[PDB]
Amino acid sequence: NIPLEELQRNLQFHAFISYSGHDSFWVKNELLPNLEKEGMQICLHERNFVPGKSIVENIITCIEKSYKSIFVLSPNFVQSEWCHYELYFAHHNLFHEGSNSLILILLEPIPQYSIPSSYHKLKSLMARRTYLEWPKEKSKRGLFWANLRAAINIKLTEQAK
Repeated sequence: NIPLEELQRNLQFHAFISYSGHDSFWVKNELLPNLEKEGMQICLHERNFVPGKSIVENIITCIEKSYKSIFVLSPNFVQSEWCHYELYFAHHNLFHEGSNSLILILLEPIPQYSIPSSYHKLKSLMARRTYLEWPKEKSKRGLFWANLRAAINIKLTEQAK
């Protein structure tokens, strides 16, 4: 995968994984090992956190030090994790709509009723319909992982003009 060294900037991780503690068993047993077991460096604001910093600072710090950002979407993420971003993306611009920067993983479908109308950047991001979906068919996995590593190692888009 991407050789963090040979990269322009001095990034410390291939990706930052943002999830909800509720989805912990899957991240810890499915996502992380199928990613780390293959040489990648992931930041978890929990493991790679820093004492004496706000929650937002730890997050905004991992986004910066890692090539890509992965969001494990689910009702629990929307429920207990998305505010931080909706609030941030409000007075800041970091993840465009269509770029390569953000990877959205749809771990569990999210009913339209659990999405506070106030969550604009979330509905938007979702609108573009580009998230990877955790397959129900065990058979369709591996295809997910492939698309996932592909998503991480794909090259970032430029700044155009």
